[PDB]
Amino acid sequence: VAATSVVAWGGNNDWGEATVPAEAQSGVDAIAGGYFHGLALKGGKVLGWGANLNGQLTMPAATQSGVDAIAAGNYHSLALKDGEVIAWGGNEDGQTTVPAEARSGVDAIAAGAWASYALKDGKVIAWGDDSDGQTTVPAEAQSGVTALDGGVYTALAVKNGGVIAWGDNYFGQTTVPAEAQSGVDDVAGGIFHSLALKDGKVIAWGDNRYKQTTVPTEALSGVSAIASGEWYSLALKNGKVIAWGSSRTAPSSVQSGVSSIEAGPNAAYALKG
Amino acid sequence: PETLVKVKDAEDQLGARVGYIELDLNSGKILESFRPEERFPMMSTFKVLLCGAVLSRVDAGQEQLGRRIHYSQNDLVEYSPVTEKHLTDGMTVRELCSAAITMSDNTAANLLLTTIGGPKELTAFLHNMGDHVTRLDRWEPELNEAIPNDERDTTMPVAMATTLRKLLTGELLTLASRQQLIDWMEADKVAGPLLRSALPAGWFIADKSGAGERGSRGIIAALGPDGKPSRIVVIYTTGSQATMDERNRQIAEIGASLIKHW
Ligand SMILES: [Ca+2]
Ligand SMILES: [Ca+2]
Ligand SMILES: [Ca+2]
Ligand SMILES: [Ca+2]
Ligand SMILES: [Ca+2]
Repeated sequence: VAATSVVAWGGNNDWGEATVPAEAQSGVDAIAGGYFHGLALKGGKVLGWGANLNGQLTMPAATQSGVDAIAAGNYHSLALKDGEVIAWGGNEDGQTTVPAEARSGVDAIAAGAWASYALKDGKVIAWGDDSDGQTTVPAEAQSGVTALDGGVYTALAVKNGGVIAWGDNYFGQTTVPAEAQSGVDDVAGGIFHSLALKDGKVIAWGDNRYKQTTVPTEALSGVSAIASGEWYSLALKNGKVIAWGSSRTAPSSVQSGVSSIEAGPNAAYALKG
Repeated sequence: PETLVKVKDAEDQLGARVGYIELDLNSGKILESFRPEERFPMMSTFKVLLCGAVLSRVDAGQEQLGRRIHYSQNDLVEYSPVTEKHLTDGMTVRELCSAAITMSDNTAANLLLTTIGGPKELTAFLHNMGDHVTRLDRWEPELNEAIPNDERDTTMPVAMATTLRKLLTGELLTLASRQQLIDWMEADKVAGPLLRSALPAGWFIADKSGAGERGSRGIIAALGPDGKPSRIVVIYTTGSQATMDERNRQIAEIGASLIKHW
């Protein structure tokens, strides 16, 4: 749904990643938050703002039109165009070198801090940094997957309503709770915590020193969407955004009328429809 | 005195307190000021003092810029873009300072704080340097809390500016260390919408910005035309309800005033 306005908040906006320029303030149906930049999808065209030290904002010609989805990591950007995954920006860890199988048939993408993921025919394909095992896909996630997401040192997937998680597990962010073995509809990975949306209920596990897994009561039912930054989380319920972790809260501007949310490492974004 | 006008107008626009001090790098003479002796949270601007202390140790041979430090998941706190990428390979003291100063990496600052013994030790460093005002009490990210009237983790514009001048030109650090400190500040990556945005071509600026809670925002800088620094400028603000962009803009405009009447 095309937004009529966009609200961004959280973090220090040190790189200008939380300032959505006028051109992306309306008509955009998607936003992807990177560490130093932001991307937006407008009429199939990829827009961007923020820092471009690694060329993550030097849009490839092919993204000027027909793009269906976008994602952003620490130094790179991803776009999905007619089943093909397009990548650009920093490539120190091979995160922008798209493998052959991800050049067609892909129906979803997600970016990790230094990694890229494609979902095609129920199979998760990953590339880029693997120093924490975040890009070594478990056998289970290689078939029947319906949703995926990338974290900083991790990645998550939904298969037959059950969560599959891999990468760093220092704080238990990859130990899937019994409750998330079925009925799960979406996942979101934080730096040391993880989220699952199960029939309107937000389930969280992993680190809690900064309250990341202390789910507000209101987010225990009727939630239609979730998103995770590094140290904070978001839930969308009846057009109202709910935030928790690291003292993050939701300003009054996103208390109503929000049709979709996006969480960058630090900056949160709400698309008002 | 047109910069003074703009500074006071910044308080009008932001509905908050603004502290300002402009020093002549050479004579160390105060050229202009506003609320020079009131306290403000340093936020990340303290990282330049922290690395000053680190370099002092390198100079005395108690530390090595190339010494590699390995840390764990347990050391990471928010706003640590560089350190979060080096859990496996670690980072050298030099790299930690570059990250703390040029990217405001919180974890890097915490790691460096540990190499000197903690926040009390940085405060000890400041005292023995002649700065009995500037104080660091907590670690990242807590030190950015900026609760009103709280003096923890604060400095005064005149104190910070004086201390900055002593570090960049005094005999406190060797010539090599003074140059490395100013090099890190010149390589600052998170201050473009501040003084740098009002800077015309050919000007030199070495700075360190800071952002915190409850509207706290700030910057310390050594700048000058013709690729050479000739003045120290310190600006702090706290208490505003305005967006970060609106606050950046006011600081930028103060910068424009400084430049237009330089
Ligand atoms: Ca298309
Ligand atoms: Ca690889
Ligand atoms: Ca799907
Ligand atoms: Ca994610
Ligand atoms: Ca006033």
